[PDB]
Amino acid sequence: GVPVLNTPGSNQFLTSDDYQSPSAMPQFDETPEMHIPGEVRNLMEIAEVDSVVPVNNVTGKTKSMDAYQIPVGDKTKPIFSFQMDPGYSSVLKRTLLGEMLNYYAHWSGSVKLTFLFCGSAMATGKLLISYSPPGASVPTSRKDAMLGTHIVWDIGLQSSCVLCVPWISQSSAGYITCWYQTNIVVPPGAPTSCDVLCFASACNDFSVRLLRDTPFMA
Amino acid sequence: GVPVLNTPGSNQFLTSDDYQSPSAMPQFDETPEMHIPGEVRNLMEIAEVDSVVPVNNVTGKTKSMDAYQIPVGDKTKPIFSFQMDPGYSSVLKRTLLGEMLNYYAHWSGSVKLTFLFCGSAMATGKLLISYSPPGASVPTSRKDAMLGTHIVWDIGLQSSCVLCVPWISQSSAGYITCWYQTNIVVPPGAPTSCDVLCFASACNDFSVRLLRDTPFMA
Amino acid sequence: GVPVLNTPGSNQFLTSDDYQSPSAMPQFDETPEMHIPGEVRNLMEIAEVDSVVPVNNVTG
Amino acid sequence: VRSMTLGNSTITTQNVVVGYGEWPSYLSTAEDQPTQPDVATCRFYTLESVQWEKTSPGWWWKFPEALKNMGLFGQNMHYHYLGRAGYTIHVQCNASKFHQGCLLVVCVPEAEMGCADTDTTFPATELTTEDTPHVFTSDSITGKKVQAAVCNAGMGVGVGNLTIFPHQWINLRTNNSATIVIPYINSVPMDNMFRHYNFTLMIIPFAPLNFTDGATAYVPITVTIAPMYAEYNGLRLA
Amino acid sequence: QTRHVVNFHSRSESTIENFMGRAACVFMDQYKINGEETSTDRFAVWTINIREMAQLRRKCEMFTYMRFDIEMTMVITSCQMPVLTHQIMYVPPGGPIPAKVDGYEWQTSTNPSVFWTEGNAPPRISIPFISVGNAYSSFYDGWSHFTQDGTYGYTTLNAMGKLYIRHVNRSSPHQITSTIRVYFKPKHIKAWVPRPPRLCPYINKRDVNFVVTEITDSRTSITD
Amino acid sequence: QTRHVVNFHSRSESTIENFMGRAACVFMDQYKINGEETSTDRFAVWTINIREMAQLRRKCEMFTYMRFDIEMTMVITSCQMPVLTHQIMYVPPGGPIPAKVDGYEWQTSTNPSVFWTEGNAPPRISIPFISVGNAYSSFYDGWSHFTQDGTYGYTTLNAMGKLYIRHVNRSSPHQITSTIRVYFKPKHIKAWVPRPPRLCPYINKRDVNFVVTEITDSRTSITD
Repeated sequence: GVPVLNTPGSNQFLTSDDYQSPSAMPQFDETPEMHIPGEVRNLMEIAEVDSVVPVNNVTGKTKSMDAYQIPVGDKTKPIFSFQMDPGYSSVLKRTLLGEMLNYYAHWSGSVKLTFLFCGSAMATGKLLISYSPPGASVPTSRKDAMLGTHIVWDIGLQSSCVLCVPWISQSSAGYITCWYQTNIVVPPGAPTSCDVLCFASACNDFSVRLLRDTPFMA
Repeated sequence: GVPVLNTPGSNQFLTSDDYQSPSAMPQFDETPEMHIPGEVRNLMEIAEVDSVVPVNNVTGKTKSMDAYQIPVGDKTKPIFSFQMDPGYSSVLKRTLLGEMLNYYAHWSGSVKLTFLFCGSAMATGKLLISYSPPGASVPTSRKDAMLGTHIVWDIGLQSSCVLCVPWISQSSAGYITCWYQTNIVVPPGAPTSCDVLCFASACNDFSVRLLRDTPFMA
Repeated sequence: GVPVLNTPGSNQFLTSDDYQSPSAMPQFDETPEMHIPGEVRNLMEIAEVDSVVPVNNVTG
Repeated sequence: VRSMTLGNSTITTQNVVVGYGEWPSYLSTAEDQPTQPDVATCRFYTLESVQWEKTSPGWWWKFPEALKNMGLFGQNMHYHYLGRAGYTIHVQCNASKFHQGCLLVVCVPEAEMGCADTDTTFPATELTTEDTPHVFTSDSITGKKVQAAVCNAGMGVGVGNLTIFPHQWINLRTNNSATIVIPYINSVPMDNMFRHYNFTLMIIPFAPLNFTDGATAYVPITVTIAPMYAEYNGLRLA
Repeated sequence: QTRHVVNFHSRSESTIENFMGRAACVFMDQYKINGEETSTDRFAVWTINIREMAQLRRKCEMFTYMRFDIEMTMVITSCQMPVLTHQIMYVPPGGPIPAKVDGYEWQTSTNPSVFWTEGNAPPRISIPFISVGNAYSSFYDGWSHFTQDGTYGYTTLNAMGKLYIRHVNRSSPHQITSTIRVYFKPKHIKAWVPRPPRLCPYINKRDVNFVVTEITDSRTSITD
Repeated sequence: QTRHVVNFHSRSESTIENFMGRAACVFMDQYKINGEETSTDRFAVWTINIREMAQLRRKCEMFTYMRFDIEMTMVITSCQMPVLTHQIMYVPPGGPIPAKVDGYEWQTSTNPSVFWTEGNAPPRISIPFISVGNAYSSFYDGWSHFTQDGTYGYTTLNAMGKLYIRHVNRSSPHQITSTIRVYFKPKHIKAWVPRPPRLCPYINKRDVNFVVTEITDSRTSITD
């Protein structure tokens, strides 16, 4: 019949191939597909969902829900500060963003952060959210944070300030520090100490290349 | 010649394949097909045929033809009662319906029942045929059967009442009980005790998926 | 199916062949090609470059 | 202020999070025919109000059977063994202006929860107490019951990234009301309402309640469920 | 298990070709390679009929008449040397049979045979609709010999042939005991005249004789 | 390593079919050839489920509902003769199972099985979407038996079958111990209802039970 000749690679089993498998049950006709709500067609649709970031993950507050709460209410040291990279960072590694990025080796994109102030409706103050570029050093003072990139976030007007941090990739990252511009001003009835929740997702669109096994599972 | 490469699955023998078998007798020309009456082109054409259902299959009446006869002619206990599922039910498992359904694991459809009254042409009475939904409990009295689904089947007018029981599938079923609404009224010449035959088939169309080996054969 | 017959030269490994190698990472999409200056498309573009010739290559 | 009414139940409300971008709908066969009640069933079933103190870790309800004693919807569960619904869920908080806090109101379809001491199961009355909610706990617990520690809500996931589901934040600084519409997520078109818990409404306080020594020591959380587009199997012959 | 909503509408698995056309093992047999030059234990026979095992036999008795090509694939093993080559000779209904492993019938040009050597894919041999009539008859209410003689129920129309299997190797230093598993499969199958299913268990492979069996399993009362 | 300009724009590797559809070894098992005629160490079982190893199990728990064809390719070795032939019998969810290496279930026509002889390419058998429902459920917050009986969390919709594997050779002079490695692969996969990733380690392969684990790794202060 047809003269064929087997190339190198015949009668082998490459694990990652896409050949036509001979079906064991050919007569069998499978169940018709109904419409089920909430289809996922791409993994990066999970990374675009905001989720609470455990910024206050200090040594004794990680098995409770005090990990998610940033205590607000000393103006010389910042409120919080963390590396801005969803991989290899204790704060952003178990986020929905940071967990769908540990399945991959090459990823690059931007990341948006939402700071929801969960204090009273009468508490009023200012917080200064500074961003350091990936090469720069952290601000040691509030003035040195003001001279860089910042957003003086008035709490009494808006209760949710949104960032969008670019240049986030791996294959020495940024910083999101936060400072007391003013103290929390509060009437006699409302409580003095408040909390700030944080969030993280993919800002506009996220690029991600090389799939691997996750490190968390043992 | 043509560079080919054998995939995984070459030189194997999958039992369920549909490959072109090399014919051993190629010169041989087979006998022309005449028209023989009564062709079957689908198994569910056997399930659509009515056949007598052994409702009276009590411990000593299964090797005779008293299994098929429901004795008619105490108004407090029902005449007969059985699970409405052609699989795993002693009454409906050896019917033409219930026997072409034991070749399959997934089947779903409806089932119609015909009650042929085989009494005299002068005997007259009423029977109340109640249906319980697959979750409901059986009626313990005639009134509680009347408050559900029923058909007061006048024997003196029509001698054959047809049901169509839906929601019949497996992958806790219904009930067809029957009650004395009235006794069998009979003139002095005709006999007092009568019989009722039952039938079963597929009502409109029947769905059936996964072929298996039958349990009956050993 | 299709009646084939293997010729001489089947199931051998000729070192200089140009067959379609089955890719190990099919899902993987490689990095886009940027324009890098100074592409070589032929070796004889190196021979056409002048270079200094050691004529006075005496023993010392 | 919008005064919604359904049947013989009117509530007073003050944006809707449509779960998975779909509004519940009916299933559209003579072999199996559904019955659409429409009458009643759709009215508002206000559960008992839940007091939220400074030390409350959270709550959860398991639906559809949280409404198993709620009127005609809880009575059609006993007569039909198949059904489906949509469950518009309003969650008010009616706190004051000096109270502070934040809630996560999330629905979590198919919340398979884990036992407190593994190698065994729980006696099935630990997942649900019909109307009343099972609270979470602040730390780990033992015994034949649900591991109800927050940070690992029920399923062994992080409680912070529980936002992937249909959710709504109730920040007492800004808002007080939440509303979620959950269009019957399941792998079979109809399922039994006593075996299978289609979703788990769990309300989890991220930022804890706080106030001073003059306010009321709690904030009552009011839960209201409206079963929409509920349809059942047929009981009549064909 | 639980009662689920089995919602779909399909009868493609209930057609005759999707019901009968399934490969099933119908013949295990041993055959040696050496010793006993005049012996019957050096080859296999298996007269091809549908009444082989009761699971398949039951399906062919749903229908009175049926016609179909058969496509059997043997699966041959060996125990205990060289590389072994086998021979699976199908003789038609009109065909000479061997009496010994070294008979001259094995060389008959009208008996098609496959020569499968060990290690390759299993040998597949396909046989068309041989019968003289227009269909194979599962049941034959009649007598082979005219005037109501012996042999009830056996017609010669539903004769399919035989399948003689041997080693082609003439001898061996040690003993090699090969095992063959014939996988019968109906193909392009049509079926006429449906028929009620078998109720009683099977007695013998050439008759319809039976013991009177109860209709269904019994229950206590008519109302329970 | 150093932080480079990772400049590209692609999410083709983040789709569901390019995330789940990867072959992973899910079942190693030994099975002998001879001795102990009534023994359970002459065949393999492996009830097919996604909850086999925690690396794959974690990926299937990203999503509540998913449906997919499976296409497994076995990799069979041997130790210690003739050329060996194996049998990998897939039984459906509704299917009889063997109790011994010589049971009659192995000859069931409705259980598809491949007969792979040693030396060739690995055997590949593909299984469609079997389930009764419209998707496989990774999680089932419900009870198998009505009225809150035992067996929490186990539905019968996400049953995929079993995979019985044996030698077809009846015996051998010496002992041969074969090893099989089943390579499971989802194919044509769709997935619904995303779900947060697993945080705690796995305890058992049939439940969701866990030990309360910390959210993230701890650091010294909030500002370092």
